Amino acid sequence: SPVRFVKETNRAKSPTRQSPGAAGYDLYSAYDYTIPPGERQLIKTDISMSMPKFCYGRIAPRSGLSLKGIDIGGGVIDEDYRGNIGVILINNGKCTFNVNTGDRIAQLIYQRIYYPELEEVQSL
Amino acid sequence: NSPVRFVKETNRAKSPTRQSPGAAGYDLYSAYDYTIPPGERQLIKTDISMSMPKFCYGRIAPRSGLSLKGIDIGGGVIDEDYRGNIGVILINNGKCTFNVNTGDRIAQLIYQRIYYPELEEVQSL
Amino acid sequence: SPVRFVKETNRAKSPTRQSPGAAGYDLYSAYDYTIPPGERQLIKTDISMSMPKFCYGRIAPRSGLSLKGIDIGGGVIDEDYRGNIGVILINNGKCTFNVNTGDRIAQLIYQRIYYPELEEVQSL
Ligand SMILES: O=c1ccn([C@H]2C[C@H](O)[C@@H](COP(=O)(O)OP(=O)(O)O)O2)c(=O)[nH]1
Ligand SMILES: O=c1ccn([C@H]2C[C@H](O)[C@@H](COP(=O)(O)OP(=O)(O)O)O2)c(=O)[nH]1
Ligand SMILES: O=c1ccn([C@H]2C[C@H](O)[C@@H](COP(=O)(O)OP(=O)(O)O)O2)c(=O)[nH]1
Ligand SMILES: [Cl-]
Ligand SMILES: [Mg+2]
Repeated sequence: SPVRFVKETNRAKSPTRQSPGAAGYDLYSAYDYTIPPGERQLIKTDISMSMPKFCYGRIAPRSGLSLKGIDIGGGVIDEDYRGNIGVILINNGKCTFNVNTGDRIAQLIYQRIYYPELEEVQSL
Repeated sequence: NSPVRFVKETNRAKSPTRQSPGAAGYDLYSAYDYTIPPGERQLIKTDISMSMPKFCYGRIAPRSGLSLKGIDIGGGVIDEDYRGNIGVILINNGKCTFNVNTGDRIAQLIYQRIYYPELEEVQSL
Repeated sequence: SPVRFVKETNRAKSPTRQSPGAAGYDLYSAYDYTIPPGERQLIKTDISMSMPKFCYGRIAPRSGLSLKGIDIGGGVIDEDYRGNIGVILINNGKCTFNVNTGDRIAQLIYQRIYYPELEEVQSL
């Protein structure tokens, strides 16, 4: 029951998985960007996916980048999202951060979730 | 399986809603009026408490639109046994003042499935 | 499956849950640290684990610390990570943040995940 994906352009890199115990799948920039210190930038992957059921894709940080002051904004890829998967990279470092086409920028993690019906009660 | 029971602590609370059947989270709304200056954070009251589902926690997750504006989320771990008012730590990492009005959607609650394994201390792995 | 864990030094403290309904197992600093405002620090726990299957450990924030402007960077502990677990504390407060050996600094949540196959298609 694979996750089907589409490359919007030929600049997209098929998300990679390196080991059996990796949390997710590597995501790559499809374009060149420059992020000044204290600013953030939406990074296009040019990948779209028909996501698994009862799951969401978490855009989660890479460890090396996190140590360089690069943090992740937003990051909730809904199961019903069929659009371009974007990575919001936040530069909380002191220097400019460059993003080149084909650079690893994040990992996508398919996180199992629950969809309960909610009902209001008088007390818990 | 069974419904998640919640309580509106005041008439200002708004029921957490999922925008679509393929949406990850349930909308959380501000129950009060706030101003958040740049470089600051604010505990936003939802006035909602809930009896959380088993083997799960509620993640307070960011909205995409607010994240692009510089609004990030602090904390965010709503324990299964938490019975108090759910609060949202909104961080203003934008350049300008961020206004929060009553009824504004500020975050999304994701019911994330988890494990509670027993931990055993060994000498080698 | 029980999670097997190792203390690298006697400075390490066993991760525990504060209650039967707590999401996270508390993580503690095994050393003294000082984090300036607007800076981050990788914190050693001196704890290694054989992580459970179809899971990753999320380094998640403590709530009181988050109110003080202490955030978590990185924080993805892969299922096949067998090394020292490090917490990246980001001091987004206005004053210096002190970490003393033994201080509770984060919580580890064992988050259930999916490892699906990926297949490229022309259209979803
Ligand atoms: O970092 C992110 C966050 C979200 N999305 C996508 C997936 C998600 O399903 C959609 C959310 O868009 P929206 O309709 O603007 O929702 P919101 O109300 O959260 O802004 O955008 C991304 O690609 N990257
Ligand atoms: O952003 C947050 C973070 C936490 N909490 C609530 C839910 C959670 O179950 C409780 C945790 O409180 P604690 O265990 O007393 O604090 P700490 O995390 O510092 O141990 O506070 C919120 O409402 N919003
Ligand atoms: O806050 C963190 C983040 C990561 N790691 C560990 C666990 C993870 O499995 C490993 C990943 O390191 P990497 O793969 O070498 O770095 P990157 O993610 O940049 O490829 O480092 C930590 O201990 N703490
Ligand atoms: Cl998460
Ligand atoms: Mg606690």
